[PDB]
Amino acid sequence: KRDEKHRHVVNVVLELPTEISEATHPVLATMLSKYTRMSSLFNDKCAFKLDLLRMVAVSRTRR
Amino acid sequence: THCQENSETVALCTPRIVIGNLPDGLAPGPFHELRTWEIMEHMRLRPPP
Amino acid sequence: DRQPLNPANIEARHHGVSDVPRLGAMDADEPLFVDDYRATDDEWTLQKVFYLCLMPAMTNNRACGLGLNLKTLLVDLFYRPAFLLMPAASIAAQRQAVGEMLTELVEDVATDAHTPLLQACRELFLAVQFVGEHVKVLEVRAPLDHAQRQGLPDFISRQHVLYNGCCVVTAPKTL
Amino acid sequence: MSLQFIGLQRRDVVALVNFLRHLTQKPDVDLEAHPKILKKCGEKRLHRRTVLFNELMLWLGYYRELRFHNPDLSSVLEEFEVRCVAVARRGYTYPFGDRGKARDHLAVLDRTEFDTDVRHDAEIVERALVSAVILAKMSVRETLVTAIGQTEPIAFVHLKDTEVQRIEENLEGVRRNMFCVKPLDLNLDRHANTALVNAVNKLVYTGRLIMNVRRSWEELERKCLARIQERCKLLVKELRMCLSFDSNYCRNILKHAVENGDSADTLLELLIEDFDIYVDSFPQS
Repeated sequence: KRDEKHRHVVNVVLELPTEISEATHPVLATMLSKYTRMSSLFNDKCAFKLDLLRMVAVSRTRR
Repeated sequence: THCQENSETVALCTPRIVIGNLPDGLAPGPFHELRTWEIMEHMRLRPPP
Repeated sequence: DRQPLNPANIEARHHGVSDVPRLGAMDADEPLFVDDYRATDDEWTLQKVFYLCLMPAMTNNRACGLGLNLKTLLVDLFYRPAFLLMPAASIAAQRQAVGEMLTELVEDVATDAHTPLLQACRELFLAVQFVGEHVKVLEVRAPLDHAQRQGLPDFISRQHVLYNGCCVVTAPKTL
Repeated sequence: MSLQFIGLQRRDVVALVNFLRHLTQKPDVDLEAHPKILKKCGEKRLHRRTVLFNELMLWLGYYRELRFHNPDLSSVLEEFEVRCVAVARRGYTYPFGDRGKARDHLAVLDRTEFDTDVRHDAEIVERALVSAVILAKMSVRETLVTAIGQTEPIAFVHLKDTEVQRIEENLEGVRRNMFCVKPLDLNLDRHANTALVNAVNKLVYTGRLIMNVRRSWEELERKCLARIQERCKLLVKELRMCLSFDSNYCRNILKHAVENGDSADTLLELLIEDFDIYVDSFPQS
């Protein structure tokens, strides 16, 4: 299920608190479609964490 | 000097317009600077302001 | 590694791009993630002077090299909801809200009465946009010039360079 | 290989994809040689950012098609090796006006080994050609220009002009189309001359063909590289005013350089990978 895939993205591999929601975070709403296309790299939980961290970094620049 | 113009080698001559066109092994740096010390002393500016 | 590095297909990078494999393939001796060949000759000369003679003279040979374990430091230093949730149009509360180690890191070195601790830390997190890599020891096999190649034509010099590291004065007691 | 445009119809992407798939069997291989296909990309019909993205996608597909279609050289290089060996054999047992400079030029000509990378084959085949033409002009007993600094021109020695205009039309035709290689050996060379002249004419024809296909490949790839850097710099400039997540993300794609070939290849695969992400910043239709 794509909802099950996105729940496994937001709260299992990336481990977000439920305050950080999909419907409120638009960069995460774009990045779910990126994250669902890899069946690997689910053992290094910090990798996707740093990926979302630098993506919300590139969301809020001036340049 | 020797130069090349049209698939050949031809000599070329021209006057040194000033004294500065002497090469380094003819009139080096300290020679020119002592010469300017001479010009300063002749122009009553031996202490430069 | 001990294998020679022939092509331009080993070295590659993407930058400011959502790139999961280059964060996954850290601590690996294969890829050697490099940005772009920016070092030209005069900057290479200045770089060699600064890290060959200007540094060890003035420190009197007391520096060292370190590589921060950057992924764990960055996940324990910026994975906070004050960083993930950000608006783009009470000092004890925000010093609690930033962290427990970061609040003793940018408390005076970049914070004044004009901007608080929480404000400049957003701009500091804005540089995680361009993430580095981990530290790598690269050895440089290089023969000599065309002058003294004739004496011992089989000898190849071996240098040792640090990549994604830092020349350090003193041990980081917070890190 | 998927190549996605944005403000494009179905018939136009059909025309562009069977243009890029059928380029090697079309004469005059150049984009501006067939400029109706370039105006199908749609300048002045569309907005600026979208047509600039479409032009850069077309130039990326052109560069990938060029570097993949990969002009073959090994068979003509092998027969060029055996022709250098034949001219070396014919120059051993020949009497000259002077022995020393003939031996020197022949020493430059033989032991000629090409590197694996295609960049330095051109200067080595050029020094082989100038040595062969020096042996040609001295072996027919006529003067060469001995002025220091100017090299002697690579030209055929004592030919009938119908074969010369045959060489001009063949070499100009391969200045148009350079992927289908056709080594057309000079069977129209007259006999009863010196055999060294005949061997050096066939050698210098193959050398002219080699240096010219390398010249055409260099000028076309350099023109495409300059145009794609021009499109990337214009898109970075044009996208700079608007600000969003997708806009700055598409900016962070094209900050990579394009001066290397493999840099352009990773630019294309990255720009085709997350194409649905930044597509909101580009206006459609």
